[PDB]
Amino acid sequence: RIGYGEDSHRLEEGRPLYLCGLLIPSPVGALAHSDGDAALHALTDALLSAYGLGDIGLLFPDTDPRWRGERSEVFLREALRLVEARGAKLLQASLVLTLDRPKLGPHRKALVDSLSRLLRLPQDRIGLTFKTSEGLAPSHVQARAVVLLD
Amino acid sequence: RIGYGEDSHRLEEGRPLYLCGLLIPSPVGALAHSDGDAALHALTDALLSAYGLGDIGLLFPDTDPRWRGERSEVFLREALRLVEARGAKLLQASLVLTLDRPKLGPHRKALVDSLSRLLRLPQDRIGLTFKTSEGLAPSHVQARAVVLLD
Amino acid sequence: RIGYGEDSHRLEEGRPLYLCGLLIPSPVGALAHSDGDAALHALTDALLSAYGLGDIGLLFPDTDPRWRGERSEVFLREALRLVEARGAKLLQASLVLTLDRPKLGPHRKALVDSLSRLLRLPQDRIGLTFKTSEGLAPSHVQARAVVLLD
Repeated sequence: RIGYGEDSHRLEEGRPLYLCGLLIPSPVGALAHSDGDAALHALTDALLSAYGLGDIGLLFPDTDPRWRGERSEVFLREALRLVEARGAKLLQASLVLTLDRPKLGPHRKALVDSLSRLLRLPQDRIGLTFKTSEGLAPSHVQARAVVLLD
Repeated sequence: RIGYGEDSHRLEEGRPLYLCGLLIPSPVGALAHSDGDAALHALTDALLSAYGLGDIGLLFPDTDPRWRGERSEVFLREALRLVEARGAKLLQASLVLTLDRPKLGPHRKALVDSLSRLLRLPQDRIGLTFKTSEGLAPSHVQARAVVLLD
Repeated sequence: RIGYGEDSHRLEEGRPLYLCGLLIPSPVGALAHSDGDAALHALTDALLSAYGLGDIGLLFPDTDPRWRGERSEVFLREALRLVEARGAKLLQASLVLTLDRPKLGPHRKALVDSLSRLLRLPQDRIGLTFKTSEGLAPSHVQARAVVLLD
């Protein structure tokens, strides 16, 4: 099985930045009524998509008291739970984060370790890369993710 | 075998929106020489790409007189015709549709069914997720797709 | 094993365009401290991602005398070395190139031949499709790639 997910969030100055379940020091952060964790959102969508379960707007809306205000990791674990109940075993996750600031390189180890712990995958099965948009999207964080299961 | 494809079109008011082979209610439809069915196009390119066959610009360049107008379903099924002729069996398709308006929630089941129909795949092997552009691309519809075969 | 990678570079008028390791006659070329080869960069990242080796910003920075000034194909070959020393066997690459000008169609055979040579894959396992941004990104070249190994 395969899944593909994408997520993007406007960035505003002085908001906290969350990626891969972590708080990342940054002059900018997700402007939205989520934590705007683009990384986990794309990953979550990718998991749901692999089983035709819908997407995070459908399963985790802020109109539901279960899900409103929850950390994005909560959604991810939920999606993990759902596809495992259908037989899924997650084997690999590869994703790309695009944002003109801040620099994520110094946070590489922590981000990869977090995804490893939240996805329960070995580090060599976590494919994380960092890019800038070269000014094509200087006010947004974008994530695109592919997952492979059994 | 895997394939990856993308498509986008400018959106315009008073225009007809086709998505996944359906006519959808919106202020805007695609500004294209075709029906601008970004979902079907991305999927066609992903299929062609999985066998190195080219892309829709190549195989469907309108100048031929049996492409003018034609529905994008024609393109999709020809691509299906070609990979199966090369021994392929399509197993799964996972795509993301990006568009600020209109909202695709109310058309989700119909959209899946159609892809189920056209791709001759089971519901749980059609991974369709919907996203907004967050102001990055307010005037376009975007689709990106991955396919898995054999 | 699967890997997903992206790259995008600003296009400037008057600068040389390099795609898939080839010089492409064009009014625009990447404005980069590299050769701005979006195609090879996204492929390189996808390969590294498949083994969690990091990304080209990490492995091939211009801070490092061996990599500074080098053609992008040099990085791609090193990434192929790295994953093959981890036992990988590249099976397939599928990428999409997006740019508003120039037209890549007349160059398709050469670009595909370049990638089959560089990746050591037969042409039917090189999936290359060409798109414009429909005016969404008219000053950039964008590349997104999926790789499959073993």
